[PDB]
Amino acid sequence: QNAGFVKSPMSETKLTGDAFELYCDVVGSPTPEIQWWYAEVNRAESFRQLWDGARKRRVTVNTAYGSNGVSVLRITRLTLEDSGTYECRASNDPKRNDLRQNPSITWIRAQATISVLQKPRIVTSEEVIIRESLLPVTLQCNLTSSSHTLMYSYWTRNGVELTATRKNASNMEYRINKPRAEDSGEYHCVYHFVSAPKANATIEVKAAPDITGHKRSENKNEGQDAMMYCKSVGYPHPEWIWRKKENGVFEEISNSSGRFFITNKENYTELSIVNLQITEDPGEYECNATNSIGSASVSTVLRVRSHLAPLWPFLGILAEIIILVVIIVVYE
Amino acid sequence: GGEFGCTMEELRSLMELRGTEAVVKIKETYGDTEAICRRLKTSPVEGLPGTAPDLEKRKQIFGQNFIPPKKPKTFLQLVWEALQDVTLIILEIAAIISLGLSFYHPAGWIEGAAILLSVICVVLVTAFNDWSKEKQFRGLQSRIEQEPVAEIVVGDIAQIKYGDLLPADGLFIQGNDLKIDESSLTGESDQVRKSVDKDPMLLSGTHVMEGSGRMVVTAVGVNSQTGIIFTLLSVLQGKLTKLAVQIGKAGLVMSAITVIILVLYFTVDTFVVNKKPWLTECTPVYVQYFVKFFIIGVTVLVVAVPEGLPLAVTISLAYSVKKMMKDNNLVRHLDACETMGNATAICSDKTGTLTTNRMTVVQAYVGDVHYKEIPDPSSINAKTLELLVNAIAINSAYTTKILPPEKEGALPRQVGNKTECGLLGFVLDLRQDYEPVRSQMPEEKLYKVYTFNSVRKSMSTVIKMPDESFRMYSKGASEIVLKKCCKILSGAGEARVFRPRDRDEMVKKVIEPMACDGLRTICVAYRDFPSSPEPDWDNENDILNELTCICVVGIEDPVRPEVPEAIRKCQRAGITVRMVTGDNINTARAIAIKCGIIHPGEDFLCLEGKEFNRRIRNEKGEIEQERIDKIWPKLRVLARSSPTDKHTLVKGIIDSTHTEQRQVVAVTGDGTNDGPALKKADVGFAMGIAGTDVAKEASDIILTDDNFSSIVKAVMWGRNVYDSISKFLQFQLTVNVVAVIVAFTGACITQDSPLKAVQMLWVNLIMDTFASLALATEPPTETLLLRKPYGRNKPLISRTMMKNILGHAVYQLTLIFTLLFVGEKMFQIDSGRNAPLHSPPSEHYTIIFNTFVMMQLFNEINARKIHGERNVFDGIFRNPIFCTIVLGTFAIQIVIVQFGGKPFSCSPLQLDQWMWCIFIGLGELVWGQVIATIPTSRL
Ligand SMILES: *[C@@H]1O[C@H](CO)[C@@H](O)[C@H](O)[C@H]1NC(C)=O
Ligand SMILES: *[C@@H]1O[C@H](CO)[C@@H](O)[C@H](O)[C@H]1NC(C)=O
Ligand SMILES: *[C@@H]1O[C@H](CO)[C@@H](O)[C@H](O)[C@H]1NC(C)=O
Ligand SMILES: *[C@@H]1O[C@H](CO)[C@@H](O)[C@H](O)[C@H]1NC(C)=O
Ligand SMILES: *[C@@H]1O[C@H](CO)[C@@H](O)[C@H](O)[C@H]1NC(C)=O
Ligand SMILES: *[C@@H]1O[C@H](CO)[C@@H](O)[C@H](O)[C@H]1NC(C)=O
Ligand SMILES: [Ca+2]
Repeated sequence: QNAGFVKSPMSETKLTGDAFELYCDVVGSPTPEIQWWYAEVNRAESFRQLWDGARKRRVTVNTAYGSNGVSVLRITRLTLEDSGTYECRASNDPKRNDLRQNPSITWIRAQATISVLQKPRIVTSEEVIIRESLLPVTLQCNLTSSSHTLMYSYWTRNGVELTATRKNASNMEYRINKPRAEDSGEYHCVYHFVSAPKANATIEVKAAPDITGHKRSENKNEGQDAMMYCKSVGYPHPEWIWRKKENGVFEEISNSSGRFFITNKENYTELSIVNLQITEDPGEYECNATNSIGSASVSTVLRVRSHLAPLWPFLGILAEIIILVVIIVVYE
Repeated sequence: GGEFGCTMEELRSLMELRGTEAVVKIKETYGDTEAICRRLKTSPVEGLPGTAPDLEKRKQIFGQNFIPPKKPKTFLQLVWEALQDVTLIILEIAAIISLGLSFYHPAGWIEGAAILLSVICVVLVTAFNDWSKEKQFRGLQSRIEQEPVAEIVVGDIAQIKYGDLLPADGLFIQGNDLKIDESSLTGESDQVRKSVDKDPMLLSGTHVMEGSGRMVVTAVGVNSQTGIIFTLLSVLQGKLTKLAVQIGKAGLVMSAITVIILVLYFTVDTFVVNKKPWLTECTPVYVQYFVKFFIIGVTVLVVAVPEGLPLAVTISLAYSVKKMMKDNNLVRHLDACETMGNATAICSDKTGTLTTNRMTVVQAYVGDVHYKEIPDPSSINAKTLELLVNAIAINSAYTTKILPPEKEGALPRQVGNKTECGLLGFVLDLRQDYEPVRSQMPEEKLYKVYTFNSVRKSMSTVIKMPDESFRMYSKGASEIVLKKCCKILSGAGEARVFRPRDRDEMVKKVIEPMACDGLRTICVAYRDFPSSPEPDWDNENDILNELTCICVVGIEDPVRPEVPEAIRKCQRAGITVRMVTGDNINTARAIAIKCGIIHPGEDFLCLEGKEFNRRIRNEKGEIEQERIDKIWPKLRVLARSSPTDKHTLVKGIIDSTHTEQRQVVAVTGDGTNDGPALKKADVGFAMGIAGTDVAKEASDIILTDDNFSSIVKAVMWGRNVYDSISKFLQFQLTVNVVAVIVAFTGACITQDSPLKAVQMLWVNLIMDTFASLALATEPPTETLLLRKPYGRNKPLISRTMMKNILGHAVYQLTLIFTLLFVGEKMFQIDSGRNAPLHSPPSEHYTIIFNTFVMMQLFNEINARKIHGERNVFDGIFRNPIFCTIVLGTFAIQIVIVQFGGKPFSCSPLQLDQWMWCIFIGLGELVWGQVIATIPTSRL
């Protein structure tokens, strides 16, 4: 069939100090030797052959020979010299190897233009360690070099946009009046532009781990599951380690019988036991959480209930009934 | 007018004018009484024969007989008036303030709803209870109909009907010596005669005793002047109110102390030690703390208030009267029901109470020969037998004719004249029938009619024998007419002349021993007169003396078989019973000895009445109240006594101060003259089927069977009421001493009551609304008749109720305190002490609440025996309300502990803890068994 475009890459309007890719995919019949034609931005008449390795490996072309001609261009270290037009052409001429011929060979037009504007530069405030001090903390970031009409900006924490952080704000400020460990996290100031990719940058706020919630105690009948957990907040997120009290000191716990399940996440540490035995399982456990700053701890106590519990009070009731009826009949 | 010439208003205005002013109306306007009948479309002979179709045509003015007098009671109104009690307004005020705080809390509201129950469940029980009791009283008093044969008959003319309050009015048509009593009508006890023309008018509200005449009915209803007159218009309660007020006062003091301690401790902890400056956003937490403390104080007050004590008395009394309506005792005044429990003496009557009144003749002295047994028809000479039969038949009235016992084999019907049935029976006892000769004898020369004079008391018949031989016959008291005799029949039909030698010890040997046997002796008299000429029936001097005695018969009415046991049981219960007969002293002593009242060989006082009058009256003829005080405590039998003397006797007993304990007396009476006698006693018993309405209306208890044993059945119930209240009281006090001393002490240490507010309201609901219904309706046992009467001077809280209360409060306190302090280690469960505000309900503060409620439930059973009994389950199956209440409470307890959750601050419990709670509950009963092993005298 005739050369018809399948996936035509869009024109690139990228910036300096970046890297992007162009993806051309055309069905060939017969499949032609897929190469690329380069032209200046101001003149598309140029048809210079494009081969990987030129310009000190700043552009790489990879082509797959098969049923469908697929070509991928990777451009790195974008500068003002990377602006130009790239074309991928498919030829259906069976005698394509006769290169010494007229340019009347079958060709297609799939040009795409690439332009490069200035890279954005953001200067951000230094890293802050939240202590128990009550002084408010201000995070600052300044868009010192934008070549492009800014649309808006906002703060984000852990990928969540903070409320009421969207104004013009060519330089943007966020203040924490009462900084706590629950505030600490990976903050970002994302800059949304009209026709330019967003710039995010990073200000991490670190704090010692705090244990938010946990089960004060756990009780289960023997031969049954048991689940324990310890949420926490802080940043950067801490390492976890469980432990068990024994003979007055803390000691590491071992899988041993293969009944313990320890599931860890960013917060949260679920410890699960199966088929409890009153012999050794009852006691107290502890969920230590250690971060780069400090370590927080809290304890839980677990008791297992023997299945022969109701038997003793039943004997008590029978004893009471016997000692009552005996006295009543002896009275008469 | 037209078809009704004489309107109802005209006759009403005629009746309004009375006395001499009425004379002109009597003689003029409506002519005479026959003219009044002609205007009434009636006749002087028959009037209206009671034909139903003639109704609404002759008078058409008999609207109604005012059967429903007022009946101004409506259910909402009874609810409203019951709602006005002080305790109920206290609970309502508490609900209002609790809900008002809860709305301004920034669950919670639940408080109000819960306490609202303790209102509704009180106001609906008492109101409908009172309405039902009123309906019962209407249902039993309206059945009192004394007929004068219908409930209401108008336009008729009737003869005298003495012994009955006159329901109608109108001047008497014709008659003489008409005498009516207007004692309570106009305040004048003096009897006033009814003149033929001066004052012939008769009015309702008057009790007729004796007289003669005939009257016409001119009354309809309230339109009568008597209705117009009226249309113009408890020592236990005092002590219970005193106790209720004192308990409420103590509860108020305790609530004040608790709230003060709590707020003081909280503020001192928060500011003196912590030293936190107050901040504008810190007010609401302090608001929440203060609100919580105040709700705690309110509920501690509401628990301690006895809002169920008023209900117990009404429930007990309204159950007791209904059960008494089935025990041959009808009650019309609620005081008597409880008063009769303390009765310490009873004064009764021989006839109608201690005797069946089935009098028969047993012994007979005939033909100078004595027969103790029933005489044979041929044992005596036939001549004397036929002579006496003819004499007694011609002597007897025609009207008296044996109507076979109306039901027969169930209830006898000895016609009219009581003794006459005995004499008629003796006729058939001699194999001679009375009716043959009764019909045989015509109206002879009927001088007979001696009118049964008051002094003579002789039924006399003077007529000619079929052979035209005039003779006079007399039936009277043997001893008053014995000396009025000149001849006596013999065994061979000979009239042996009665001589003073015959009037000697022979007659006394004949009669007196039978009187000591208990037999009243009546003789037979007849004086002969010449056939020609006829005796002068004007010359009545010789006709009433020197007769001939045929025979003397001893006639007697046996004592009822059930009275000796009843009077023995009464003498066991400290109630001494006297006797006021009004008959011969010897006969009364004879019957009393075999009735068990008086035993031989012991010093006792029996008087004939004359010497009683001599001793009671002083020289001037008055009452000194001193000489009597040495007579009554040993007096048992008072014979030949007028009804006026019974009043003086009861006054002397009831007002005496010689004894330390006031004598509460209950005197029976059925005659027309005993009004003051019943009224001045503490409770008056009136006989139902054998009593005049004058006695019945001025009484408090009415006997249906006219039996003495029923009196005992009204002293077994009367005591029981008291016991009922007592046992209820016991239970409630225990709970108080264990609730308050827990909220005060607990909040003194842990800064929170171990039982929160909703739980305390549930405990109050049990102890103050369901305890009353469970313990107030306890049917009586027979043991209540084995203890002495109490009297007015006695504390409510007995000496054994204090022992039970303290003994069980010690156990409940020690167990709950041990639980609250070291129960996190015994059950191996998480502590709950010093919980923060808004904490989730724990599992250490549910065991305490559950053990507390279960301990109360298993102590409610132990509260039923107050005299030291050990078999606490004795008779528990005789009362279904009790078992239903206890099991319902237990089931609701389980459902609210298991499924309660946040509103009730209770968390679900496993099966191991429930059995421990019930184990402690049973331990309660075992401790109750132990505590009864301590004598109260040592303490
Ligand atoms: C802020 O306003 C300035 C001045 O018009 C403009 O240059 C810039 O792009 C705006 N930034 C926004 C709207 O985010
Ligand atoms: C950062 O931006 C703020 C807000 O406009 C400005 O005051 C400050 O001078 C800026 N800092 C730098 C280094 O540009
Ligand atoms: C901003 O973009 C960078 C691209 O490397 C990314 O790592 C970062 O997570 C982005 N910020 C947010 C808040 O997603
Ligand atoms: C213990 O062994 C079991 C079985 O493989 C496994 O599921 C469990 O995760 C192990 N324990 C830990 C702490 O990894
Ligand atoms: C950690 O805790 C927060 C607060 O509960 C929770 O919402 C969040 O999902 C957790 N975050 C991570 C990254 O696990
Ligand atoms: C948790 O583990 C760390 C490990 O370095 C230990 O030093 C620390 O004492 C533990 N935390 C607490 C609160 O004891
Ligand atoms: Ca109460």
